Amino acid sequence: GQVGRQLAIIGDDINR
Amino acid sequence: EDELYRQSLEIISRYLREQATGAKDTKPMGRSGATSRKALETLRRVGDGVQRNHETAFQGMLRKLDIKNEDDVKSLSRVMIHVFSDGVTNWGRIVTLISFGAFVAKHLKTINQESCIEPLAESITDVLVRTKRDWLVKQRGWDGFVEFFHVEDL
Repeated sequence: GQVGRQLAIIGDDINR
Repeated sequence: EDELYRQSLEIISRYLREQATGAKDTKPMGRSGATSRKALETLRRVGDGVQRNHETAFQGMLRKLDIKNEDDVKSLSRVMIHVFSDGVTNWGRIVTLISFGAFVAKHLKTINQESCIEPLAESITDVLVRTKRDWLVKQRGWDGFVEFFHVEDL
């Protein structure tokens, strides 16, 4: 996948 | 000049350098060094966990980006821009970028690209401070980072 999107998804998880 | 840049760079560089070299930099911090120490401490706790919990994806993203020289670090600034392209900014995304930075910086050292860690830390700082300054300032900068990830007591 696109790394940015992937990173955002991880980031949104870490944000929790 | 920009203190936020300076402080962000200090924190991100230290984490990246420290993660890549395995050596904690004993040199005191610059200004907002209390904040930066705690930011770095926070970065270690949260960042290290991000790399552990998302190591497979980080490896995949690293293999995909194929970061092997200073130029490739630009490709990472692009990706970090892409992170924020949906308009959402939060500390989880920010720390994840820094965490991935540390992950990349580790890999960078295994390939005599230690020279690229400073550009790496720079590009991460630049993306954050250049494009998310308003959000950063609104979140009280690295104090907001420390507070956001502060582990509360009962």
